[PDB]
Amino acid sequence: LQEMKDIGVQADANAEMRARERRDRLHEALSVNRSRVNQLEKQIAFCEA
Amino acid sequence: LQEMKDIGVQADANAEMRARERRDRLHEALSVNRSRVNQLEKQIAFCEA
Amino acid sequence: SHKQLATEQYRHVEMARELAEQSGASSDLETDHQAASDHLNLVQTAMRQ
Amino acid sequence: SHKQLATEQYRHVEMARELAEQSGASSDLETDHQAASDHLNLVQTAMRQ
Repeated sequence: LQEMKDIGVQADANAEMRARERRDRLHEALSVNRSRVNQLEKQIAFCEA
Repeated sequence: LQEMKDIGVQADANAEMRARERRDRLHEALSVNRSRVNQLEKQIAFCEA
Repeated sequence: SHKQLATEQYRHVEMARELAEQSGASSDLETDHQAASDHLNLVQTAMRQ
Repeated sequence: SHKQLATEQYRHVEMARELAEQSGASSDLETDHQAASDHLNLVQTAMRQ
């Protein structure tokens, strides 16, 4: 238990699934943001040329 | 000790830092390759347009 | 013709001055999501304990 | 000019194809690197235990 509290993680299965799902969703959303930046940069290049 | 057998990973310290180095440089190399591919694709779109 | 293109260039400059910021933010978010996945792994470990 | 246009079309096709190959490669590498980081965490845990 002292080890538990030194790491301090609440270690409840429900919170575990929720946190992991949220971080995965944020991974995907951020990938979407990077892709969006890529396409808009493509547009910048096209228009400039 | 039974838990150590269960995990089965030999997990030596030398192996430890070596593995982390390998995989981290691998991550960054991946990211760079992805960037280069994107750059070239953008060039190709330029040419087509 | 002369008056059209300059304005178009300035609009594109604005758009690029948005894309670069989205890009930097995206990279920082990538690091943040890596850290979040690390926290997930900590919770995963805490499950067995 | 028609012959130059056709030739550029050819070159574009070739480059686009090879870049599609590289994109697939990058995605596979992404999966590999996810597994890699997982392994790193495993090794650290083995150290501590």
